[PDB]
Amino acid sequence: EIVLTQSPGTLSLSPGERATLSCRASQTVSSTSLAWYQQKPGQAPRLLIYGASSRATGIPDRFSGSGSGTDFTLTISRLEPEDFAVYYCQQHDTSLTFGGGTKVEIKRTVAAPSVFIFPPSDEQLKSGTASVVCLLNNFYPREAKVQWKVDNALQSGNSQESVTEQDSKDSTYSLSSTLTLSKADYEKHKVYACEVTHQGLSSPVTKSFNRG
Amino acid sequence: DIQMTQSPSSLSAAVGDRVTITCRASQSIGSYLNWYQQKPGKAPKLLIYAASSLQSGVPSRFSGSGSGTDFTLTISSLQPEDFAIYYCQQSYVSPTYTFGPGTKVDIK
Amino acid sequence: DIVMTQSPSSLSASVGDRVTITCRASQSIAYYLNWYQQKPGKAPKLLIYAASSLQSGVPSRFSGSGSGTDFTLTISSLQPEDFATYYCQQSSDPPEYTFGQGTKLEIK
Amino acid sequence: TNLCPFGEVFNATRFASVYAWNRKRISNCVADYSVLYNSASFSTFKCYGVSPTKLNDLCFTNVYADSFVIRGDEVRQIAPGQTGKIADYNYKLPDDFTGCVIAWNSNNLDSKVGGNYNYLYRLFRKSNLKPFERDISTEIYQAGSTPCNGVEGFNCYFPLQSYGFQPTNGVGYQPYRVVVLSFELLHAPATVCGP
Amino acid sequence: QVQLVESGGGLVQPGGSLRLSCAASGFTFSSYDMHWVRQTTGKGLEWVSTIGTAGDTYYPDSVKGRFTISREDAKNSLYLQMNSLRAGDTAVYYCARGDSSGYYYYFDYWGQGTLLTVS
Amino acid sequence: EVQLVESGGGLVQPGGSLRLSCAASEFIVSYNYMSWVRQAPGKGLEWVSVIYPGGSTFYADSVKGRFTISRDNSMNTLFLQMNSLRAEDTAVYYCARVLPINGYYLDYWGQGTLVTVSSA
Amino acid sequence: QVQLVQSGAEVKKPGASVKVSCKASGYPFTSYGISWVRQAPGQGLEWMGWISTYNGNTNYAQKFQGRVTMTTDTSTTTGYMELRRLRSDDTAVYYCARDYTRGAWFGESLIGGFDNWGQGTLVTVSSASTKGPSVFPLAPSSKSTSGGTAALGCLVKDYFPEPVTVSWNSGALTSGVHTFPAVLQSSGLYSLSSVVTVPSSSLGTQTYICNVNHKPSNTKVDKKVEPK
Ligand SMILES: *[C@@H]1O[C@H](CO[C@@H]2O[C@@H](C)[C@@H](O)[C@@H](O)[C@@H]2O)[C@@H](O[C@@H]2O[C@H](CO)[C@@H](O[C@@H]3O[C@H](CO)[C@@H](O)[C@H](O)[C@@H]3O)[C@H](O)[C@H]2NC(C)=O)[C@H](O)[C@H]1NC(C)=O
Repeated sequence: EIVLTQSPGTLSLSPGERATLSCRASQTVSSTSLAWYQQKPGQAPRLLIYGASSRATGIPDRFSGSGSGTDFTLTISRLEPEDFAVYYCQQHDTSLTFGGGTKVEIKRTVAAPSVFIFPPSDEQLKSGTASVVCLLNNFYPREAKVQWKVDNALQSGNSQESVTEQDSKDSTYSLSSTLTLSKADYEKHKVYACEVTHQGLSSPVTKSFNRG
Repeated sequence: DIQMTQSPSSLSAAVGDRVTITCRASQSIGSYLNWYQQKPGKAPKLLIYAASSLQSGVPSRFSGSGSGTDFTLTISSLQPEDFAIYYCQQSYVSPTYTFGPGTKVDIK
Repeated sequence: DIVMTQSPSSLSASVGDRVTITCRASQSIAYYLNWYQQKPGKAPKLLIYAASSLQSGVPSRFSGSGSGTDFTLTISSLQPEDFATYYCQQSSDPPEYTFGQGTKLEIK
Repeated sequence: TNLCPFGEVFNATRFASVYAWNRKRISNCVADYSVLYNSASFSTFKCYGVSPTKLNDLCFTNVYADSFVIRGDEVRQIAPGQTGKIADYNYKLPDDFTGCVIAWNSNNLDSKVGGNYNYLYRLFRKSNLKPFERDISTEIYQAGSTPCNGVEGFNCYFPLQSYGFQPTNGVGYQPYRVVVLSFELLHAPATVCGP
Repeated sequence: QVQLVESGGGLVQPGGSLRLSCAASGFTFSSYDMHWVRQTTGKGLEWVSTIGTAGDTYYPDSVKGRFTISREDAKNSLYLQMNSLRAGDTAVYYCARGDSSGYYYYFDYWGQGTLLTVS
Repeated sequence: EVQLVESGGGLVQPGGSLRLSCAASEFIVSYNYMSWVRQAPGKGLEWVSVIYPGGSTFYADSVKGRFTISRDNSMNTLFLQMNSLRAEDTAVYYCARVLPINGYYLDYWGQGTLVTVSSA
Repeated sequence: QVQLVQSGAEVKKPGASVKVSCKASGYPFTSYGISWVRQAPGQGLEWMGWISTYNGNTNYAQKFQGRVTMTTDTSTTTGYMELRRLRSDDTAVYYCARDYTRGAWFGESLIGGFDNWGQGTLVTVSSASTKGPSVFPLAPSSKSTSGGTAALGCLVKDYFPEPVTVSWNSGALTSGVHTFPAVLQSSGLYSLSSVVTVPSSSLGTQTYICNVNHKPSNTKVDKKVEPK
């Protein structure tokens, strides 16, 4: 079947600019069988362009589409604050398929996350489960890396991280992490450190706290 | 478009005579035809529709017959107020209705 | 409707040369144009159809190309038997196809 | 109740060729022509035997939708009492025809760079087509005494030819999607009224 | 009775714009179609516009893109807006009422007319 | 063998009527597009009429309403009927076959017959 | 005024089946079909099938060719999708859309797309039982850095249903509060954290308590956060 690939995966731009997106197909697709969709977070998708050149009902004049053959393009003249969401393309020339999706984000200058650390609570020792959180403060670039340092030995495959949405107040992100350990191994360890690597930080900021 | 032609161009008849106006169509139009009378310096008036039906108020002296590409309008007796220019119209192709050229009846 | 014009009305070439005959049109007729060879006193012969094809049996020295409102015909080598009159026909319209004024050819 | 599917006839992705023209039977529905009243995209809208108005106050038995793609210069042949290649060998309408003909330019949908050769029409035929008759045979046409026996050659031709649509041609040569609606009224009770 | 009175025509320069009107009486204006017909001595009667009950407007190829027909049932006024006038539009314009008896169509009542001259 | 022999020329008075014939060999006049082209002395070729295999007929404006093209399947002959001849109809008439394969082109021709209309 | 309303979220054990509903109003029901598309959490859109509301024809996807069935009730103008043999990787958000890609009467392709959508239904298929959240406070460190800037939060762990609500100071505070999305654990439960940044100058004077609301278990546990 026809496979639709959308590039680039992410596109960061500042409001007032213009946006260009690509939806590429493996075979030849008729212009009569292409459509575009926009999905704001927490909401159902809405139709933008049908037939690759026709605007839907209630769609402002900003959104325009053109293209034929195996390549198609969506064009946005101006980026309003409510025009930042994920976009998909579909085809029904041969069965029905969807694309990967392109995300549009607000662009901001580089910031620096303020790294914090929290020792395990007392009740977790009673419950026999160890959890330590390496909280991160505001920072713009999504691409960031964290790593738990235990004494002199690193850890892998025993942690998971979550990231919040881009807040409209300051266009910054927040990150969280948690190292999974038990009471049988928390007491054995001596030094707990959290390693942070980012563009906003000139050098890694590895805060730590002693055992107990 | 369907072109309508009339003959004769000019007709002269006296009071109480018999007249014949012929309307020919460039294509078969069946029984879709109308007839109009226009006295000078006035508005056209409707006489016959469907090529054989008499409009209410029109005098009984008028009649229509024909189908296809030949049509005829006949006045049994020519009253003094029946001198005017007569037009035939086709109602088969819509909305672009077409009219005839016109035939004039005078008094000799 | 469409009016076609050839150019020039006459032409000349000695031997073993190249010629060029152009036949324009008042409107674009896509690639529908034909070329004929009419020797004196007898019927013409078809050379090129659709402005680019070659009729079976035609010598390969004849060639033509063009589209829209401009067309041309070229003879690579002028053999002694190539002196005749040539015409362009507009095959675009199915029912009504017209000719040009023609273009003779002669020795110098 | 059910509304007639005029959108499926008009807003379909693929249209059939002229020689193998498509026909759809519409019945048991209310027909709404407000979709046709104002569209601003139709180049041809002619109704024969009934006004474009009064269509919403008329009841019919069956409605047929015929759709195909032809060039602009051949749209005038889709009309009663016409002669030509399309009228005589591909699609024929009766002299006493009650229906409407709608056409619009589809140059942005049925024309591709390098030429689209998916639409065909018939060149040769022995006899003229009767009204509402469909011919799809592909037997080799014989124009001479010698039997063809399937060996194509001189005086033995294939009866179908391709349109070859290009985006740079004139409006006469550009493709047009034509929809022909035929209304038949018989002794059967009316099924399509559309109040 | 049924009457139709036109008004709003006169002299006008080429390329200009003008708007006519045709008041009605004696019938339900919203229940009937309305047409405009011209008459030139060299070409006879000719149909130039038609408006339906459901907002549909039909134009010939001669005046399409230049003439706009409007209907206002509350005021019982039928209008005709003309743009890009040429010297070929000098004729007497009538407003007619269209009625049908079955599948057959005809123009039943006409107005006095209004002369328009292009100079 | 493929041939098209023409006959029927002569001298006629203005307002007269003449009939031209054009037989065929290896052809079937009722199966092929056929056309008439006339060439006045010292002038270019001009199309006159064309008949379709189904039976349709088309004429030029200059000769519309006066000429008629017909055929006989039994004799395999193509006819041209000329009426109300004027002084401008003096030309040599050709019968040709037309192939609508890639446009309309006239592949096979005949030899032509002279038709002269003069007051003498 | 064209609106489609779906049913609420559901939780099912593996091996069962779930039937979703989609009520439609404001348009001729028989002139448009209904299409279903589902979206995995954090992934893209995946097509399921199309149904016709005039004849009843269905065109399912090849992946779901065996274990899906769709029905439409003309009287109530409601469409249904039933998915059988539920799996672990079938947790997603299911959407209902009015279709303009395939005709209802004839079944041919059309120029358009899915013009209208619905809110969506959240379906969870996990082999676990309902468990109440447990709250562990996260007190700030003894030292203060970049005063006045201090952060504190409470950790929520071991709760099966996804939706929970966390508020600080009974909702009095609404500035500088971040709540992290839940992350699935290997055990099968969820863990969520909410952090708030406050000036270090008034850390001792201002006391805050995080509150956790868990509707499925009807459990509300409030624990104040203080240094040590
Ligand atoms: C073929 O399809 C077009 C548009 O495509 C369709 O548009 C919507 C109706 C949705 O179904 C889409 O999923 C689908 O792609 C039809 O044209 C549209 O018709 C409607 C109804 O007549 C028009 O709505 C009007 O909007 C104006 C305001 O602009 C209102 O004042 C009217 O009262 C009415 O609501 C719509 O504008 C029009 N759009 C375009 C671009 O033309 C078209 O009717 C259809 N063909 C057939 C035969 O149904």
